[PDB]
Amino acid sequence: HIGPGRAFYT
Amino acid sequence: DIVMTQSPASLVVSLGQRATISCRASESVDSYGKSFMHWYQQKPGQPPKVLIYIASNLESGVPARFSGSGSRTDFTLTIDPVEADDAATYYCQQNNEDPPTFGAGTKLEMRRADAAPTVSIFPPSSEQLTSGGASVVCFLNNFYPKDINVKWKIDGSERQNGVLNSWTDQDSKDSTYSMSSTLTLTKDEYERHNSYTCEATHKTSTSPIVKSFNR
Amino acid sequence: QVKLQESGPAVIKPSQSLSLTCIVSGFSITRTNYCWHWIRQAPGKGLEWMGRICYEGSIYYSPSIKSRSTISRDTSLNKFFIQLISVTNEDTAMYYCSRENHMYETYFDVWGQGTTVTVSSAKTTPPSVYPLAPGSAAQTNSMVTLGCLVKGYFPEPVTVTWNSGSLSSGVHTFPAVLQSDLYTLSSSVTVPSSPRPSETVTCNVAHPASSTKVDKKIVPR
Repeated sequence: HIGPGRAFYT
Repeated sequence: DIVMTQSPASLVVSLGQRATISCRASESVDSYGKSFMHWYQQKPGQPPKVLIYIASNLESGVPARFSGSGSRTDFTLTIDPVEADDAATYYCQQNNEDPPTFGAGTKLEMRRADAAPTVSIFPPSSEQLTSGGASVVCFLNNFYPKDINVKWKIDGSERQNGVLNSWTDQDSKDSTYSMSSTLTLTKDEYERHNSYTCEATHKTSTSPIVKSFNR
Repeated sequence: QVKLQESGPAVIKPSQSLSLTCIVSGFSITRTNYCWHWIRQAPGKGLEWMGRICYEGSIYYSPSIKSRSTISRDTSLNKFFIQLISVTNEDTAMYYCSRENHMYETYFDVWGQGTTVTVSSAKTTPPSVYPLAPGSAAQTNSMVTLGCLVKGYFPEPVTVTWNSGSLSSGVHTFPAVLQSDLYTLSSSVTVPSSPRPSETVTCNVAHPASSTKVDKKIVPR
C-alpha cells in the first residue's frame, strides 16, 4: 500500500 | 525501498547558465497518477529547503528558474539561469513507499570571474603568548577559484608543518572562497625568529602574494 | 507559527544510548494527517531517513535502525523522541526532526535547525578566544580585516558573531579543524578603516557544550 495516507491506512 | 540515483554527483556551472540535475528511481514512484518525489536544496548548515514537490509543483517563494520535470522513474531539476545563491546541494526524495529514500545529493558549485586573494597576516595575541603558545594567522580572503597554495615562510625557511588549513564554502552572494592558515608555534620557537610570511600562490597572479612581519 | 527544536547531548561515549527530543511548537503533534519524522545527516554525507511517527501514533523505522531504536511521543508536552542504543562513530551526525502532510502532500515542509552529536570518549573542553589585531599597520587602503582565533574547544559547534550580530557583512567564519581531538576555528571581519579603531569591534563566541560565552574586543596592538 503506497502513496499518501499509506501510514495511517487503518 | 526504491533507490534514488542522482547524477551528476557534482558540477560547475557559470552564472546565467543552465544546470540539469537528474534523479532516477529503481521503481515507479507513482500513485493517484502523481509522482511522489520531491527535490530539496540545502545551503551549507541549513536544513534542506523544499524546492519542488510532487515532481513538477513549485513551492512558494522558489523562483521561476526552477523546473520540475519527469515521471515514473525519470525526473529532472533544471535551474536556468543559474545564479549566486544556487551554490548548494540538491537532493531528490521519493515518498511513495516505505521507507522513503533520498538521493545522494548533487553539489552545484558555480562559476565566476577569477578573483585574487586579499591576504592579511596577524601576529600572536598577547594572551596566547602569555599561555606559552604562539599562532600566526594568514587570511586569504575572497578569491576564485579555490585552488590556492600557501607557503609559510618563517625566516627564509618554509615551516613545513605546524600549520592548519580551512576553506569556506562558496559564498552565496559573490561566489568566492576564502581560507585561513594558522601556523602554530611554541612561544620560545616564535621567540627565536624575526620574520614570518605567508605566500599565497594562485592563478590570478603568477607572482606569489607575500605578506610578512617582524616577530 | 510552527517551530521545531531538536535537543540532545553534544557528546556521548561509545556504546551508550543516544536519546534525542524534537519539540513541535505552535502546532500539535496530533492534528490529523501530519506524520513527524527524524532525519540524520552524517558530516559530508546525505540526508538519511530514520523513522516517522504519524499524528495518531503509527511508527515506522528504517531497517538499520529498527532493532536499535525506539521512537516514542508525549502527547501532553507536544514533543517526540528517538533512542539510538549502542551508538558508534557512525552515529555522529546532525539530527533533524521535520513535519510531513501525509495525506495531501508527501513532503517535509518544516525542519528544526538540527543538533549535532559527537560520539567520542574525549572531554568537552571550552575555547580560548584570541583577538587578531593587525600587527602594527594603519593607512592600509580604506578597509581593515580583524579576526578571532577560537582555539582548542571540543565537541563542535561554536557560534561566533561580530558585535552581537550587528556586523553582518565582511564576516567569514572558517570550519573547525582537528588537532588531535581538539578543534581550532577562526573568523574574520573586514571593516572600513575608520570605525576600527575609533568604534568598537568585538567577536562573541559561545560554545554551548560548556556554556562558555566570551566577548573579545579587538584593541590595536
